[PDB]
Amino acid sequence: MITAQAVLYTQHGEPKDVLFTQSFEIDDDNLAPNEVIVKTLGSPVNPSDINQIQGVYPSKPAKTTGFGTTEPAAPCGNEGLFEVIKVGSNVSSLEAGDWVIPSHVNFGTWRTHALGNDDDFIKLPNPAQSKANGKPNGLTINQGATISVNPLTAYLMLTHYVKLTPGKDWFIQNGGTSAVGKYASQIGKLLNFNSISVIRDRPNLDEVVASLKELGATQVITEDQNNSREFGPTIKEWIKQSGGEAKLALNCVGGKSSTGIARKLNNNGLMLTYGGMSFQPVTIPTSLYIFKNFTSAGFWVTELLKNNKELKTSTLNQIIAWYEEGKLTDAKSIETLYDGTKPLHELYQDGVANSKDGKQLITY
Amino acid sequence: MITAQAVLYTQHGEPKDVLFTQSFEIDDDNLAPNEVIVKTLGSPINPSDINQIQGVYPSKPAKTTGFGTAEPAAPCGNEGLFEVIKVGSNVSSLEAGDWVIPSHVNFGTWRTHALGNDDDFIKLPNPAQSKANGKPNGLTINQGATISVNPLTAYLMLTHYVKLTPGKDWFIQNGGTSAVGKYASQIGKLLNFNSISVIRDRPNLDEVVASLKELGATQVITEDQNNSKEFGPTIKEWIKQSGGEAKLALNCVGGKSSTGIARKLNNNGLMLTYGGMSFQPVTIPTSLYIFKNFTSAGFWVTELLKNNKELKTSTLNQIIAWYEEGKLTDAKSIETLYDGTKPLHELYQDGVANSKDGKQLITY
Ligand SMILES: *O([C]1[C]([O])[C]([C]OP([O])(=O)OP(=O)([O-])O[C][C]2O[C]([N+]3=[C][C]=[C]C(C([N])=O)=[C]3)[C]([O])[C]2[O])O[C]1N1[C]=NC2=C1N=[C]N=C2[N])P([O])([O])=O
Ligand SMILES: NC(=O)c1ccc[n+]([C@@H]2O[C@H](COP(=O)([O-])OP(=O)(O)OC[C@H]3O[C@@H](n4cnc5c(N)ncnc54)[C@H](OP(=O)(O)O)[C@@H]3O)[C@@H](O)[C@H]2O)c1
Repeated sequence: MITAQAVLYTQHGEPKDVLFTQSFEIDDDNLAPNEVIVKTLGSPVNPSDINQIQGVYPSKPAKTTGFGTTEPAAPCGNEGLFEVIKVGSNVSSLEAGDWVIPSHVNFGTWRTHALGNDDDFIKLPNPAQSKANGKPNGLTINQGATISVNPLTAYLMLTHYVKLTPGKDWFIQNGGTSAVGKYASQIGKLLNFNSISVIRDRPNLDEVVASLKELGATQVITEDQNNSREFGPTIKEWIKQSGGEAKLALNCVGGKSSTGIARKLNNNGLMLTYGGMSFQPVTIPTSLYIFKNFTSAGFWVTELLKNNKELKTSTLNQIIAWYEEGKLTDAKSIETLYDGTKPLHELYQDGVANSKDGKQLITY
Repeated sequence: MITAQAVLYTQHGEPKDVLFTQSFEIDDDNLAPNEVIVKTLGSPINPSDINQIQGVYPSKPAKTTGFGTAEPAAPCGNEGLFEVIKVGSNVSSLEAGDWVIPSHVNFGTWRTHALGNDDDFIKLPNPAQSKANGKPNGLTINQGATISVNPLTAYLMLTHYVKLTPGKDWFIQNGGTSAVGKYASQIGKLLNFNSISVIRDRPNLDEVVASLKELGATQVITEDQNNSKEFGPTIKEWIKQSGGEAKLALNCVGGKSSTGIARKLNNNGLMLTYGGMSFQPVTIPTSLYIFKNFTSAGFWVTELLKNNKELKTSTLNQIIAWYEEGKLTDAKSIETLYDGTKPLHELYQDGVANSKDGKQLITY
C-alpha cells in the first residue's frame, strides 16, 4: 500500500484559511486490469486553481469523502506532471516510467499520488523517449507540468480567432510578464507576428524588457505608456512602418489597461479577455465600439476544448514538438520541493502567497 | 462492549459523494431498564433513503455527534430487520433472538447494531416462532427487512380510500413492475379486484406481462398503449364486460402516465399519488375534474401511520399472515453481505449505484 497526501478543502474560501492535508491509502498491489497508479513529479499554482478554491470559478471537482474524510472535501489543482509507476494487465497505452498529464480538468493535482484509468491521462514523451526518437531536446519537469493550460491558451488565442498576416500584422497584450504573456511572445516570434507587450513598471524594468524582447515581443511598453495619449502616435508609427495592422488585443488585466490596448487596435479590431488580474471590469470607450467597429469577446481554454479533442491534441502536439526542437522555452517557475517535513498544503499556501514573485511549481 | 459500524453523512449530497463509515461503541454491559440492543440482519436501499441523504426529503434524522463524530452527522436508512441480542431489566415485550423492525421512521438502519428502547421496535415472528405456531412458512430476511413500507403502502391504497366491489371493480396503476406495483397486483388477486397495470416497454415485455398476470394483474399495457387514442376503446370494452367500474388510480410516475390512467377511470374516480419519476408533475385534464367528478390526492405511509398505531398493526398483521400462509411473495433482492473486509458505506454506495439491477438489500 502507498501512503499518499492530498491538499483538500471542505469549504470554499481563501487558500490560507481553508486548505489542509489529508493522508490517504492507495492499493498498489493487485491492480484492476485498466487501472494506472501515478506519482506526482510536479504541479503548478495557476490563478484558476486559486479561484476554484475561492468558489468564484464555475468548473470544480465534487466534494466527496473519497479521500477518507468524514466531511465532503474537494482536491485542488487542475494541471500537473505525473510518472506512471504501475499499470494493470490490460493497459498497453502506458507503462512504468512514462510521463503523463491529466486528460481532463478537476483531477486534483496538488497531491503526491493518484489511482485512475489510462483514459484519465495523456502521455507526454519523457526525456529518454525524446532522445531515442531522435530529438535534440527532451522536456524538463517544469515544461511538462505547465504544458497543458498556458501554452495552449496563448496558441489558441493567437491562431483561432483572427488571422494575422505573417511578417506584417500585430497583436497587443497586457500582463506581458505573465506565463501566458511569455508563451504568446514566443509563439508570436515563431509564427512571425509582430507584438506589443504591456507590463507594469518596476525597478528592474530594463532587465524585464530585455527578457521579453528575447522571447519575441517586438516592443515592450509600460502601463503608463499604455495610458498615454502623447505616446499613441509612436505606436502608430511602428505599425505603419511594418505595413501591417494591429488586429488583435489580449487582455488579462481589465480596467484602464484594457482601455489602453483596445485603443491601439486598427479599425475592426478584436479583443479577447482571458483574465482579470485586478478585480477591475473590462472598460472600453463608447467611441471604439461605434466609430472604430471594435469587438470585445472572451476566451476560456477549458470551455473551448470541452468538445474539441482534435483541437486540443493538435495544439498540445505543436507545443511538444517545439520543445523537442528547442524552439520554445518555458515560462520559468520558482520550484518548492515537498520532502515530508512541512505539510503539503503549506507548500501550496506559500505558493499562493508568493504568486507576485512569479509562477510557482511544487515539486516532488 | 460492541464495536459497531454506521453509515453516516455530515452534509447532504449524492450518496456516492457524502457517505462514510463510522466505528462506534455500544456498551452491552450498561443497558438501562427499558433499553434493548439489536444486531442488524438486513436493510434495503429505498428511493426515500437516497432522497433523505440528498436533502430533498422533508422527514430525516437529526445530525448529531452521538456516533462519536467531530462534526454533526446523520445516519441513513428507514427500513430494516434486526435481531434482539440483549434486553434491559424492565423489558418484557422483547427477548433475545426475537426479530424486530423499527417502530418509527428515521431510525438509521444502514448500520450493524443499534441501542434503543423497547418501544423503538415492533416484534415480527422469527421463522422458529412461525413454525412453532403451526404456520407453513416463516418470514425470510428479505421479507422482514422490506415489510414496513411497500406492502403496507399497496394494501392501504387498495383498501383505506375507496371500496372496490369484489368480482367486478377495477383499479389501474402505473409503475407496474415496482415493488409496490407487484404487491398491489397480488393484493388485488387476494381481494378479487380487477386491475390494469401500466408499464414501460422493454425488451422482455411479453415475459414481464405474463409475470404480472401470474401475480394478479388482470391486464397489463405499455405506456404507449396508455397514451393511445386508438387503444382506449379496448380498455372500455374490458371494463364494460366485467359489469364493474374503474374507481381507483394509483400513480407513482406523474406526467403523461398520470394523465393516461386518470382518463381510464369511470365517473367518481379517485387517484392516489404515492411517487413521482423525473420530477414530472401530476397532469390531469380539466374536463375530468369538472365533468367526471374526479379527485386527485396523495398517499404517504409515513404520515398516515404517524398517529395511527392500530391501523399500522392491523395492516402489518395481515401482511405477516399472508407471508406465513404463502399467499404473498416479495420480489428477489440482490443481497450484499457485510463481513468487515470492505467498509460498510461502500456496500451501500454500490447498492445505490446499482439500483437499476433490482432492489438492493445489505445483509449481515
Ligand atoms: O504583472 C502581473 C503579471 O503579468 C500577471 C500574472 O502572471 P502569472 O504568471 O502569475 O499568471 P498566468 O498563469 O500567466 O495567468 C494569469 C492570468 O491569465 C488568466 N488565464 C490564464 C490562462 C487561461 C485562462 C482562460 N481564460 O483560458 C485565464 C488568469 O485568470 C489570470 O488572470 O498579472 C499581472 N498583474 C497582477 N496584478 C495586476 C497585474 N496587471 C495590472 N494590474 C494589476 N493589479 P507583474 O509582472 O507582477 O507586474
Ligand atoms: N408515498 C409513499 O407512501 C411511498 C411509499 C412507497 C413508495 N413510494 C414511491 O414509489 C416509488 C418506488 O417504490 P418501490 O420501492 O416500489 O421502487 P422500485 O421497486 O425500485 O420500482 C421503481 C419503479 O419506477 C419505475 N420508473 C423508473 N423511472 C421511471 C420513469 N422515468 N418513468 C416511468 N416509470 C419509471 C420503474 O420501472 P422499470 O421497471 O421499467 O425500470 C419501477 O416500476 C417511488 O416513486 C417512491 O417515492 C412512495
